[PDB]
Amino acid sequence: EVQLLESGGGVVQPGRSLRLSCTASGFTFNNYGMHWVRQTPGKGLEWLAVIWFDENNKYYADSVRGRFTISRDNSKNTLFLQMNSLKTEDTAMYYCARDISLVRDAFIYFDFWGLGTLVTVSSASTKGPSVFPLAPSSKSTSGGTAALGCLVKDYFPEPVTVSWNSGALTSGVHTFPAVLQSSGLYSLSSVVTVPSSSLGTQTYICNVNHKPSNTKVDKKVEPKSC
Amino acid sequence: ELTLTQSPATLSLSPGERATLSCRASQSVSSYLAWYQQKPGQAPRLLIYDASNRATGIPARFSGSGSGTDFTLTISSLEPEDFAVYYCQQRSNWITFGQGTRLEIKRTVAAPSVFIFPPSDEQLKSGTASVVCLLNNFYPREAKVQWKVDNALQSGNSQESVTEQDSKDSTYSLSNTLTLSKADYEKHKVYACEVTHQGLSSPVTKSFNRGE
Amino acid sequence: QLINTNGSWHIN
Ligand SMILES: [Cl-]
Ligand SMILES: [Cl-]
Repeated sequence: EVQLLESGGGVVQPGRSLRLSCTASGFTFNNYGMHWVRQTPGKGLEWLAVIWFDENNKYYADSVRGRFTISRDNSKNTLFLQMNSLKTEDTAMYYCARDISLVRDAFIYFDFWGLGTLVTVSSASTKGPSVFPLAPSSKSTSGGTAALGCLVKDYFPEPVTVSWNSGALTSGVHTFPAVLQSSGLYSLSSVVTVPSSSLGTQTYICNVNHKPSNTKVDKKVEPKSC
Repeated sequence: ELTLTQSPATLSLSPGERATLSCRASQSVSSYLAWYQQKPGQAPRLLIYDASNRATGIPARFSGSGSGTDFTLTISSLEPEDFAVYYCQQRSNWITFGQGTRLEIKRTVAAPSVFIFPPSDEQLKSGTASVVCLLNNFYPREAKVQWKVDNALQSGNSQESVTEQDSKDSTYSLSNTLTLSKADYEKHKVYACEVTHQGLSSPVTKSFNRGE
Repeated sequence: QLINTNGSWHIN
């Protein structure tokens, strides 16, 4: 089976360096050109570098030339990307990708992609979230549906996970993509809709886990008097 | 420097229907074009290369055509596993990608249920106030949120994100947070979220009065 | 050997 397993990703401060690795298996690595390509929500997919059959046969995008170096170690079936002089804007998902490599007379297309690894370039320090209630409205429609949730605020880095009632409550739950605040910390919300008639009786607890800071919080969300 | 523009930005269809996606190059790229599929959380998958050649393991329902500046990806009859984002790529002049076309499941229009949440007493103890507007289970995806505090439009102090299309009901939801200093929050009374959407004949406004 | 000439890719 063809595989391209990446590693080396993580949080790095601006101006410092990271080296990404991609270990190939299930094909003859030596016979393929290889590429690095990154992706961000706002700028989309951006090709960065290619290395061909020979180690010295390389090309780069303007955006990374002189800072990033692509290399290969055929003896260990490994592709590398040395990333120097990192900037905030280098934050992205980084993919290693195999070139079709003249199979069927074609080249410079990406015929197999690894799962990718997230690089976060930031000066922020690791920090567990504060968890605040999004309390169900005291004017919830009688015999109708009410919304409640948790605001999981000011954590770094990603990710946090959120469940409701220890996983017992899944129907009607929406956990939103995190947003990066101007502070450099992330914030996320998770909400759920439930029968208004359940508010007086049923307990609703959002379970928040932020592994990077070893933070677990259980937050009970209930109607606010007023 | 050679740019690729994809259209439409979003394509809304049902299983069984034919999908037609377009890619236009700023200048000629001959037949030097490829198409990829990508689902959330997964890596891209090559579909077509050299404009019209189908890649390994790709079902016959996918095909590509075109040359020069105009190209097309066709999916003859949609399967549920086909809803995803589709990208084009050229290798005529270096390497560039299009901005992507979202292929989403069509369903009837549904106006959002709107909810507004005041900041918690707990958060206020910290010096900051977050006010949240939830737009729940709506379709189609496009929606607009406007924040007003005592009728002053707020700009630059809010952020939002949106869920992926729901597996069951094919709707989207959106969460928008307005962030203010505690001092600013305490100086005002009326907090309002105004929502615009295709399913609403006129904009809906949810609001609350601080301390009430 | 992959060659890039003014953006155009070729094998030599
Ligand atoms: Cl170069
Ligand atoms: Cl997260």
